[PDB]
Amino acid sequence: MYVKLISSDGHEFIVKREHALTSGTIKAMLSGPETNEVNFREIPSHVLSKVCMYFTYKVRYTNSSTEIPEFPIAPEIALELLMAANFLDC
Amino acid sequence: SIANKYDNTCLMIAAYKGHTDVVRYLLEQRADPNAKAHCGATALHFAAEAGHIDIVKELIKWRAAIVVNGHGMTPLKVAAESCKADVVELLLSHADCDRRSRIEALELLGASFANDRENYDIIKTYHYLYLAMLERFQDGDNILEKEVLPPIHAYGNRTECRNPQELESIRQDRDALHMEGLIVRERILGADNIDVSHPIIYRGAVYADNMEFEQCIKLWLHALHLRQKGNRNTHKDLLRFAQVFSQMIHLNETVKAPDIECVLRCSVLEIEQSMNRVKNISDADVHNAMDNYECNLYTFLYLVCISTKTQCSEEDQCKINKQIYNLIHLDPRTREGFTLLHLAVNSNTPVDDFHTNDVCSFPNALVTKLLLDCGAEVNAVDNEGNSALHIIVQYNRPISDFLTLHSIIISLVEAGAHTDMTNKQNKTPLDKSTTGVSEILLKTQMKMSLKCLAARAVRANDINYQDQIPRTLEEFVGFH
Amino acid sequence: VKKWNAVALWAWDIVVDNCAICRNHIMDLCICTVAWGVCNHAFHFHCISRWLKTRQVCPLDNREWEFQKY
Amino acid sequence: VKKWNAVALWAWDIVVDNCAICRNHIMDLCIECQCTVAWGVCNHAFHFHCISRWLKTRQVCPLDNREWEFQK
Amino acid sequence: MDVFLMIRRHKTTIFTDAKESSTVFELKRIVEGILKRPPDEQRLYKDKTLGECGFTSQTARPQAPATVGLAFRFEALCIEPFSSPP
Amino acid sequence: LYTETKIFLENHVRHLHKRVLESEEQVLVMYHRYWEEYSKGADYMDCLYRLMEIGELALDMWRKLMVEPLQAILIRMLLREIKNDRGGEDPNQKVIHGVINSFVHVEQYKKKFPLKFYQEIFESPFLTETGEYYKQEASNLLQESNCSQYMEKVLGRLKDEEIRCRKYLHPSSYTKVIHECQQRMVADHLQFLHAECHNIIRQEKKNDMANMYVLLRAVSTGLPHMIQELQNHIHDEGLRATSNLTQENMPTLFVESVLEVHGKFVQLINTVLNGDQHFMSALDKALTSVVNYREPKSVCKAPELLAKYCDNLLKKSAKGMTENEVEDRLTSFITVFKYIDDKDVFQKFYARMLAKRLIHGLSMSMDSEEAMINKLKQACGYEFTSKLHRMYTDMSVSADLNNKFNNFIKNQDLGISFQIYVLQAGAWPLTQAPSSTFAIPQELEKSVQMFELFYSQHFSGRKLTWLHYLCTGEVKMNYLGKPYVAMVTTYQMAVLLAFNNSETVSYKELQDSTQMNEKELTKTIKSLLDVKMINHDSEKEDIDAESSFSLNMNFSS
Amino acid sequence: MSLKPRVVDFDETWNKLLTTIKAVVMLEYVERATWNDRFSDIYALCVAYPEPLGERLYTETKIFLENHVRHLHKRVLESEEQVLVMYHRYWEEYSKGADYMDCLYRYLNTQFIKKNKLTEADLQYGNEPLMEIGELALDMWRKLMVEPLQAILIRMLLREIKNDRGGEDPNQKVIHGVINSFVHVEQYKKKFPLKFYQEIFESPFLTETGEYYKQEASNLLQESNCSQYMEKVLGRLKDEEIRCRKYLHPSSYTKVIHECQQRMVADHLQFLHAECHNIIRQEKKNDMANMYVLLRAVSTGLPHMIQELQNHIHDEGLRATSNLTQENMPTLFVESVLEVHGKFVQLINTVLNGDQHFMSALDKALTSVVNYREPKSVCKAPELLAKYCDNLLKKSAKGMTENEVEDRLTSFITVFKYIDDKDVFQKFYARMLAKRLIHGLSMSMDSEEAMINKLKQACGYEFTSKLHRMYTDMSVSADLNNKFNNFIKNQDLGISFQIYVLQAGAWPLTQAPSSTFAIPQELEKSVQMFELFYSQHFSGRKLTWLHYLCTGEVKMNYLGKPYVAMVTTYQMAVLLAFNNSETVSYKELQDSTQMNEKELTKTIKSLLDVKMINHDSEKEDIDAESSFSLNMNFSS
Amino acid sequence: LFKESEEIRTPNCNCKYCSH
Ligand SMILES: [Zn+2]
Ligand SMILES: [Zn+2]
Ligand SMILES: [Zn+2]
Ligand SMILES: [Zn+2]
Ligand SMILES: [Zn+2]
Ligand SMILES: [Zn+2]
Ligand SMILES: [Zn+2]
Repeated sequence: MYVKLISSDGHEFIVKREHALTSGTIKAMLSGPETNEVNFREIPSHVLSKVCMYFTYKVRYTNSSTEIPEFPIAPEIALELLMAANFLDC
Repeated sequence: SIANKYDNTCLMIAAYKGHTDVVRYLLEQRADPNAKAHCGATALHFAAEAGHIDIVKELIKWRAAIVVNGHGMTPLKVAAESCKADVVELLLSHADCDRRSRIEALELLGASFANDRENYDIIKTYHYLYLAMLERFQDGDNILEKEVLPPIHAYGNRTECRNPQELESIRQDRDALHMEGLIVRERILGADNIDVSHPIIYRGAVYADNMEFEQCIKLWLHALHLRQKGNRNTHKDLLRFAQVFSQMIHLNETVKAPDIECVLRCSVLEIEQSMNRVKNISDADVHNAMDNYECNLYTFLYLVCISTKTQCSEEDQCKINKQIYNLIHLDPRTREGFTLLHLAVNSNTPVDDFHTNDVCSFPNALVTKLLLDCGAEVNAVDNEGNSALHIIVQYNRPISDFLTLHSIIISLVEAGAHTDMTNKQNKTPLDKSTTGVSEILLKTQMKMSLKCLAARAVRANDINYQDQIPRTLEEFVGFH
Repeated sequence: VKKWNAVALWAWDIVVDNCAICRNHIMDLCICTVAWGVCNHAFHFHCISRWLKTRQVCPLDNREWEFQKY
Repeated sequence: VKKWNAVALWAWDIVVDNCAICRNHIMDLCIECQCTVAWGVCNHAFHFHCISRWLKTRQVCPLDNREWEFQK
Repeated sequence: MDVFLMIRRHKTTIFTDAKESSTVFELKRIVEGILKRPPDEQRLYKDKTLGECGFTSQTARPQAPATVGLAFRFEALCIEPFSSPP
Repeated sequence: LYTETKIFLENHVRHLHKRVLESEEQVLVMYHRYWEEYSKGADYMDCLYRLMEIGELALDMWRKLMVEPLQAILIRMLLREIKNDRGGEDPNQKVIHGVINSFVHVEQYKKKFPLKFYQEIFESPFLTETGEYYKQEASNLLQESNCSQYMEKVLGRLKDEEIRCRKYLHPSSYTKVIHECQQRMVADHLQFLHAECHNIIRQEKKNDMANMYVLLRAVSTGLPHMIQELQNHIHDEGLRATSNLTQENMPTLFVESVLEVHGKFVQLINTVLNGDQHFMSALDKALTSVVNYREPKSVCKAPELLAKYCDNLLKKSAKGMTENEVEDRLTSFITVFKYIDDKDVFQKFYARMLAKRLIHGLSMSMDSEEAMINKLKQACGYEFTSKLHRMYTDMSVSADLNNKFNNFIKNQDLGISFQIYVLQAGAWPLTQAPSSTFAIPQELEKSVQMFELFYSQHFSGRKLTWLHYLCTGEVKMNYLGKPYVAMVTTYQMAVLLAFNNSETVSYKELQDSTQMNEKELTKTIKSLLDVKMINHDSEKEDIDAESSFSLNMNFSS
Repeated sequence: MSLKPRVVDFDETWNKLLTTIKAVVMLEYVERATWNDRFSDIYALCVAYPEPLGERLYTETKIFLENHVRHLHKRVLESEEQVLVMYHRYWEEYSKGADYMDCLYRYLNTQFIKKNKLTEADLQYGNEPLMEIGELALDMWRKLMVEPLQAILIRMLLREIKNDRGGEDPNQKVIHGVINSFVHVEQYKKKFPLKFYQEIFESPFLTETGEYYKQEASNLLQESNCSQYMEKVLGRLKDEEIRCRKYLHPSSYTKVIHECQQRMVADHLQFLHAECHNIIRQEKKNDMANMYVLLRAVSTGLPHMIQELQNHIHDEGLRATSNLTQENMPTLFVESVLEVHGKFVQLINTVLNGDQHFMSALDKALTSVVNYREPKSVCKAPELLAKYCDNLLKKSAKGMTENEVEDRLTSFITVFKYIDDKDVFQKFYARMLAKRLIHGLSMSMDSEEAMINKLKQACGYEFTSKLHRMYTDMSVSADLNNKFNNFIKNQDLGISFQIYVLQAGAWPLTQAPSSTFAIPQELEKSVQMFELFYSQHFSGRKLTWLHYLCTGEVKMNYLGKPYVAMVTTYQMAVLLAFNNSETVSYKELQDSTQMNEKELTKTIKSLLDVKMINHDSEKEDIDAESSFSLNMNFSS
Repeated sequence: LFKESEEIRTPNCNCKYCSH
């Protein structure tokens, strides 16, 4: 009941299953032909830090009456602020 | 004799009023009364139309001539159409005349009074139709039979009468004398580029007063065609056409048959197309035509209003829905943006002539739903940068029609309305919405994604988008 | 001597007095034994016979008149 | 004047002649008045004054032999 | 009262959440459960209660978790920093 | 010679007694064998010897010198074998039955005490020990089992010991054995499932009632308990069926509510309960109470809605249901009509509602109305519907009388067709007798004259009544540009008389035409104003003789 | 990274994809690293920076799939007797191949295929269009494999099913799979998903269904007996309803069973109604269960069967009452008809499941029994129900306990509902209540109230308005009689009168004579005593005093031993004139009696019947002159 | 109560059938 994300920079973030099953393309790789193995070969590590954080955000603050806090985005974003979900279907 | 653009000379317009004193000077001044107009009329032809026996006295004194204009009508028949029996008496007393037009005029003269809007007379209907008919049978050697016309659903499968015995037997039924007269006018004036619409409107209006709505609709249906053969705008005829349904549908008399509505809308299909084609013909002159074009657009809604209320088997709507998509694919473009979906949701102020009632309501729920049921483009944008949801939130009286305001939003979030959209000056759906209770329902229907507003951070920084993004994603920068 | 039984028929005083058709004493006076039928209407027997020979129907509801018991 | 339908009731008068209370015609006035008429749920007809007099004397119907009542 | 916890040991990184009332011993147990190690080999080292260490729900967030730190043997910390942004 | 034969019989009996006492644990088989030998020899020799018979004395000797002395041993043998058979062990059935028949035969000749010796030697201790064994077994079962399995095992045993008794026991003692086992089994535990039944009936589990009822019927004292308990249960269900009904469609659902409950519950009694009558009676009591209580606040609303309910079929209704299906619901309606509390309450409702039927021709078919009349007669006697029948004949006759009037027309103008209805007040309840006097218009003034001659020649000693207010007729207003037809009352038509000649009319004139009091005519003109055919010249609501009214030339109807 | 690469030659990168997808769609073991690299490469292609490269991929994959399908078909065809077996395996592979292929690349499925499509609107209103990968890979398995082998496969499968009507079945799952594939081929469609499966499979199956059972039914009927055929049929329907559960889509059971019905029974129904007469007649049980279940499928079956059953009761109704015991006309009758209605109730619930129609047949059945019988003229039937209710309520020695009589009255209601004209019943019942209670009480007051309680609820609430107060009327009798005693305290042969206070028009005695016998002579103190008490307590109402036909006991004093014999008011008063004188002249009574001679001498003739006097004149008729003498020898 | 179209005649084009 755990999944692992590997990057091109060598780091390995691990979270629970559902946080990953949020996305679509991730379940696409996991459905392809014990601890499972996933490899993104073409992405840095910063964006994976952010994506894990968003997984936490969505799973926690869904459909709550209390006002949802803002997300402190960074200045240096450019491409991921688009491609993040255009490749990871998120 | 120097005339206007329509070739109406100075003395042409003198006889129009009927002051013989001026005309008496004019003809004695060696002026020709036989100058042809733009169609080809003459002072005698004007005298035939005017029917002033006083002016004709000077005309006969100065030997005016007979001229057939471009419409193809003889002045002798013009007096018959003008319902001037006295002038007919004088011209039948005229030294030079042709008997061919006399029979043709008298048959139309009989049909003139029967179909006359105001000076209708059934006595003159039989008296002059019988006299003309006896002129046909004045001689046993030559036997003139009034040619029959093909039976028409508008005409109720009636053929033109051929003998006095038929005319003698139908003196009892007033409508039969009415009904035969239209065939005479249709048979004779068909070749001429001369309308016969006015009698049919008179027949239908009386039938409208007589609850004979079945006949008036069919009679006007051919009258719709009569406008088409003459290449004359039917929009004015269509303007009154819609208003006819506006009363009795509210009165719930009968709503049985929507298949006729298919014929009505198929009829106005090419009319709007022609109206659009007319827009293609002229650019500056269609300024006032836009309103008539908008009126035709309005009729669409009112036709939909009728279409919404009437119900039948799905095949009829299938017939209906086919031409709708034609209108959809055809440009619904309107000035200052405001396509049909824009105009369907907002306050549809240009409504009147009994359409300012419950039949055509401003909030119209189902009509907006049915437009989406037709499948129009959800994400069309006005030149103001406004969206479909940019207007519904800008709605006064939220408590009034509370369910309708809720119901429309249900469908609009479906079929792809982009949840928060900003064009030109920043206009978030929260910003455009000014009523708190409405905004609450907007909050309920939000769905959280990542890029749908994450990209908005880049506008706060505004780095070079181009040559750094895939082809398709470039618009998400533009949208936000 | 041991016991008597005293029986009679008690009712209001003024509800019924005499024959409706002929206002006479109910017995041997008519303008006549008590007559009864299915409808159970009582009138003077001479009056009954005369009405029957004029009209066999009941004087009150025009039903058949058969001499039931009396 | 287009159309009119007549409805008619057929009955007799020899059956009833006087009020059982006032001993005078029910249609005519009661003996005190010669008035008003009342009706019970057993459809017995008497003068209202006659009914009031009988009731104040006795709360018994002349015919139904029960507590007299007013339908209306 | 609720603090999101970040485990940094060389390459690996582990995410989850826990309550302040929990003790270091319980977190030790969770680490042992997820990594299959004995408690003695485990040594928790920040850079009875998780709040007795100086943590609060205000600093640590689901979206902005307060930076925490841990290590493993008794070798000192060896944490590779993330890549530099372009 | 008989006495000497008895002596030698004593000799041989003594020999066989010695041989029996010689046998060690083999007494039963050898004694039985010698028993058949003895019996057959006795048969032979009594056929030879045909004061008392030699055979009976031989049987008595046989019984006295072996059966009596060895009675303790043989009784112990029998009880041991019986206990073994209760445990599944199989003894020699032949020997047991033969010895039983020996007991039957030895005292068979004596008319007195045919089995009394047979009963006393064996039957009483047998019954005692058997009762003790059932006591112990039933206690053991109840200690470690539930009710259903215990009852099933009781039935299985009952059959098994019945088989064993038929194997051995005399035909006379089956009833005694059954009685004693019944006393042992249930006499001590029939008061626990009476409380559990409330849950069982609540469970509505089909097998649960059936499994319980098979023996709850056998026991007598419990029978009243479930009857009340079942009656309470359905009464609880009946009131539950009352609550969910709505007021708007109350008349339609009221019929459905009882039918939906009655239909499903009756088949329950037939299947599980074998359709016993007592349960059906309890249903009627509760259902009558359901009918007795009225959900609408208005009293006697259930009879009140019933007339409107029947009127739906009676009144001409668009999309008429099949007359066959109509007969089905009408026959079903009779089932409900029994539950009514007071018929005469409904009779008053029915009569008043029936008035409108011939007023407006609501009935589509006259024969369908007749069917109920016959159906009601079969229920509650002739006098219940006496007026309901004379009234029907009254209207059918009017067809010929109109024709006789047509014949009178041949025997004979307003230019307007005039229609006549003749009724009877006793049949037709119209308590509204108009006291005021109405002046007849000019057109009917003709119609009066001819009728008297027509009426006189055909009818004698009669009278007819003229109620004009109830008369209704449609009138088309000619002077309107578009003709319009509206139904108006005759009293209005008398008032309508003065509008044709003069458009503006004062209130004083119309009283002269009506010849009836203005105060009631005030409501008439007020009723005319609300229809808005005429517009008042005075904005005041109140109408006096002074006030005039202006005819609306452009009124639309 | 993940940006636009300047150049990617698909002519170079396409070969790895063509190497791996062929492996994937054949279910061989694949490698994870290649699996992720393939996603990387597909995203790299889907956006080519100089020119996006969308449609070449589409064309190449279409051609590849088409070649694969045809290459499979060529090996499929050239194989005899195993064509469907191998069809099964190949289909079972290609199916999962399709889904894995779709799940591999989605980005093309959703960013360049979707954005240029055809809406269902133009589909309904209307160049081969663009469409999603998975359904293309599935649809291509239609135009190539199904059509060319359609005839062969239908023929083989029908041969298999036809042989399967025998007990054994060659195989269980293979034919199920090949049948179920037809439905699943058309997974994505707008409307009518089943149209293919209905168009290419149903019709031959249904048409073949009829003839096999037609022939079998003929063969059975030609050499079988009615009961034998009836038993035989029920098994086969169950057999086929079991069979259809295997090899068909579940949503077609109805038509199959329905066609079996209309070809097995409804066409032989002329034979079933032929024996419906006898099977009822011999009262056989078993055939009821079979005959009832079989007909209800076809509509017309029931009507004749009901009409036959009813006519059977009508005979048994009358014959159960052919003759009646004169001694027990009220007893014997109700006992017989009661049980016949009982027994036929159990039969309906036992076998025919208690159909509502049948219970209607019984009611019209008996209404010809009780409501009339041919002999004894007419109306004799409805009257005697009273006499049964009379003696059951008369004072009966060893009278039945209150519980069992109570239930007796509950059972009595059932016979009541059938009598038509209940009106005569009331009149006969009222007369009884008169003579029972006044002469002598018969049963406890509550029991007599119980019968009234049932009738009130029974029918016509308040046509029993008459007689209702009677029970109360006698109840209050002695009660106020005590109040009469109170006045008696303040102010004779020990005689007290009954209060006779009871409504006119009810309690019918009538019999009003003109003579009225004048008044009693011996005593008059009695009369005034009532009036004085009555007047103060009762005012405004009449006085009746029907002093005649009033029973009273007499204690005669001419013999040494007085005796108790019944005497009536007219008779006893005449006896009183006899106390003083043994020999009396006729005229003297007429002075006292003041009543008609016929009835006077009829009461005197009543005397002669008891022989209590001797007539001096010889002739039985007595005039005024005739005298008579006392009977000294008489004793009672 | 029921209105009618104006059908106003154009002064320049005096012919009835030819209207603008
Ligand atoms: Zn967005
Ligand atoms: Zn007399
Ligand atoms: Zn009389
Ligand atoms: Zn009568
Ligand atoms: Zn009175
Ligand atoms: Zn009075
Ligand atoms: Zn009363």
